Amino acid sequence: MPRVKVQSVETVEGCTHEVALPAEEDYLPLKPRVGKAAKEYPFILDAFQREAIQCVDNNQSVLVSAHTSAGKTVCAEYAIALALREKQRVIFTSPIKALSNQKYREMYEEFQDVGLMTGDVTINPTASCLVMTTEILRSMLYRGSEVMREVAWVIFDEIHYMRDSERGVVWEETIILLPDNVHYVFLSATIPNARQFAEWICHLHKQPCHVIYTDYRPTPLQHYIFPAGGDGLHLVVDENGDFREDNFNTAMQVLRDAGSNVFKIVKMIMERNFQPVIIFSFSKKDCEAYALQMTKLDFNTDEEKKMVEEVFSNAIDCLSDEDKKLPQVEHVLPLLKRGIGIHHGGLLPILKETIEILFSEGLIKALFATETFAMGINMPARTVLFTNARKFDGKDFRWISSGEYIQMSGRAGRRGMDDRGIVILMVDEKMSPTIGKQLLKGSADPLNSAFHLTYNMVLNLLRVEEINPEYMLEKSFYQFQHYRAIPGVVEKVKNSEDIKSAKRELKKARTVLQMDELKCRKRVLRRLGFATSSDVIEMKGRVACEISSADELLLTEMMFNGLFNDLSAEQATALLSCFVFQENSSEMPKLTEQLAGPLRQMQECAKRIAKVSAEAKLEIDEETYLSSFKPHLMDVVYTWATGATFAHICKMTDVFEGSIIRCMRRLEELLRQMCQAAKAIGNTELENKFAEGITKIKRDIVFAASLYL
Amino acid sequence: RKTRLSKNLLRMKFMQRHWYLDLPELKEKESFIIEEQSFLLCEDLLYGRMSFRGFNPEVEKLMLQMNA
Amino acid sequence: GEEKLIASVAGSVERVNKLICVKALKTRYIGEVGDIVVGRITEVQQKRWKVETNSRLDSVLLLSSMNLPGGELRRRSAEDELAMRGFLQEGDLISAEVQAVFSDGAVSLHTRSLKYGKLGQGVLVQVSPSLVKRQKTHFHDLPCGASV
RNA sequence: AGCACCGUAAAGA
Repeated sequence: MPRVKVQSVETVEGCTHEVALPAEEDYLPLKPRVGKAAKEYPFILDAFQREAIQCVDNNQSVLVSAHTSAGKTVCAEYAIALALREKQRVIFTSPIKALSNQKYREMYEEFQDVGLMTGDVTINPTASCLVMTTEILRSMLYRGSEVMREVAWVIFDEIHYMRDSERGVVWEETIILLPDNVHYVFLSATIPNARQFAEWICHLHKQPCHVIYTDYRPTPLQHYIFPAGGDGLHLVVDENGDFREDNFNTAMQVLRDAGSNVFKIVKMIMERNFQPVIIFSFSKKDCEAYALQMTKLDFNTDEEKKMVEEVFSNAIDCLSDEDKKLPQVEHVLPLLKRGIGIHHGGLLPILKETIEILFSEGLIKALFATETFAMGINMPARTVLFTNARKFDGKDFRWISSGEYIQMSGRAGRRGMDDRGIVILMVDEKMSPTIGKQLLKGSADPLNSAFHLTYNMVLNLLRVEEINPEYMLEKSFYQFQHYRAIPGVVEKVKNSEDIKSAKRELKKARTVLQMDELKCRKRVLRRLGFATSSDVIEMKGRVACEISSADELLLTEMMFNGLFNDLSAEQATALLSCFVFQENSSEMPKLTEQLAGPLRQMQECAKRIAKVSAEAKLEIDEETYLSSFKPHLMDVVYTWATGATFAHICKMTDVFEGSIIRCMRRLEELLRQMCQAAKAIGNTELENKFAEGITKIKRDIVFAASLYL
Repeated sequence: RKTRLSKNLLRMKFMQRHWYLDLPELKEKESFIIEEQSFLLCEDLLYGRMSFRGFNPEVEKLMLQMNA
Repeated sequence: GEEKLIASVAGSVERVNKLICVKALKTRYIGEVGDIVVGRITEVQQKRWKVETNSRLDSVLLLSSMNLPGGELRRRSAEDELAMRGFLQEGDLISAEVQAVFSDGAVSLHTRSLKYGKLGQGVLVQVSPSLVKRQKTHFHDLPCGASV
């Protein structure tokens, strides 16, 4: 099992500091700085931040788990400047793209030496500081680019975003790939399993690591409830954390007695002077309809309106004269005039950045935004309101999780301006003290990993000689997290000192999990030509590895069965839209033969893959796998590639626009990848075809600039 | 309250859119003949790129422009 | 030619699902993307090293690629540009793995870890590249008392 | 929470 030694340090109230180090290395604490500071700060740094800096000075990696708005970005700048002082290079991994653009604008303002990498652009890559997403870094770690041998500092933001299922593999794998001679920083939110994370980093790098944790916060919050029609806010918990359910009981009584509302609530808020306000509604139509309802009011002067018109024009002048004449643009601009805004993943990113900036200023007070602001921005406010607790994630129509509740509550509280923040929650259902308590005051949810094996990983790992997947599995978090749950039956056996479990869990204490899936993936890869006996790669593998943006087995089969070799330029774009798009729509479209036929051959290849997967018993289903590929935008993309108008496009489908934009950007990325694949095998007509498709897509707005850039 | 914008916003791009010497021998003197190698000062010349009744009307407006 | 697929080289034909290729019996090493490789240096250009494999061009090891003494990784400067010679002499040997293949055919190679890099004294042989089975773990350490 | 489906009672012409 992983031997590891964890320790605490004697510090003052305000935070807690704890180290994790190899089980056979004694502890000599940090030492003060030597000479000038890398970056002097106007104000005084908390014990939290100064401990982080003292750690970063002595060249030791760190974990920092503290609520947002606690100057958690300071350690990052200190590390960046320290690296640019010693000629080193540094890297800054922000998964989101817009958050990355913001961080780049900031770091460029400050240091003048930075470089951005992202799916859409690339800037000053010869920079001692590289801001970019994480998957880029994954591809680098694979292909050992010219950076890993130069960069000494990594810094992660939103590791808690690793708790997901579809991308929690990236951070883990990236970490496993980094070299022992690296140092880096983790910038998380409140998580109680920090000790396990640190022990993992240590046993994984044989390196010592630090941990900082604190519930500290500069702007304490006050939580209230509103029941339907109660016309009165009832306190539950106070700044001091004193939870008084007396008012909560009264509120529940009002609920029981109850058997154009949020308008009333905002009217209350404004008469109270609680502006500005954030509104978390877990949908899109709700936000838009609330805005329509509340259009009547006005929370701005006329000069502010003129100024918003000025900035709006200076922003949307980068477009054509027609994309301007777009219904969202027009039907929104007055809402912005009036001081209320809306933001959800169904808009044009231009208006999205516009609104984010305006809110940073204050030209809009009430903002209907569902979960975007919750994670990837620093634009706090004075008060926040939860339209409702329920939501949708994955499959379940679950209640709200304390983790997300807190990720949003952290928004309220503007340092300096606001002496405190006002949280409010709307309720329309019986909710006994247990659920309400464990929701409001309950602690965060632990950081569990997903670590689902994937094709791309296996293939890109077959390329290499020094690294194998089994290593990955034995180094992951899903495994290191299965050594504190082991003592259970092991302790039962120690008592027994029944014996079947003894033998088994003794031969399964330091062993591997999730192996069967690995062997089955290998079997598939063999049957389909993506590998061979002796577990070595084959050409199909070196063609698929170039692909990461979609299901690559099926793409390579489509190639090596001769589909794109007979079609036109756009038809290929459409058959790829069949893959990037993953949302459902109301009405499946009607498609012409010339454009549908190919999809039938696609589905036949898919059915073959499904049978070959079922032979190895991957617990997979055929109808789902086959129907996970939505052609609902084939005609959309065809007409777009014919050189048409976005307005002549947003109509054909009862789907929002932002989803189309994501589709098309992923499609262009996939086209670059497929061009490289054809470049690999040896064909040229096909790669020219795909490049021509790309040249057909990018016209006006799907690939516009980021106002933050 | 407030009336004007901010700076961090106002920085973005979509918004912004020896010595001397007196030689009595050669103080107030000037060259009387200068060596040139250009046939333009020498002689007047039209604009190279031209066109006759239709080819590339852009060159026709250039002709109208530079030839006067 | 004239709507007809015509061979170009002497060997056995291989028909993957729909791809028709040929597998000659003697060639010079074409560049793959993860294949390890051993190379004898030929030149030392201001920016990089030029290496000789049994390839149709002059393989390239960029100064950014070569690992540094121990783990002293900060960045590459002119001082490294001048140690570029005193460490990796012209004529020496490197055991690397490919990094990428350019459109002109050349192969840019690097050194992922410390198991790679420069080689000791040992001995060497030059055979044809079509006489080593494509498999894993080219680095063997045999019980006989040596390694290969 | 919502959207859709089915049945049910009632009113007018």
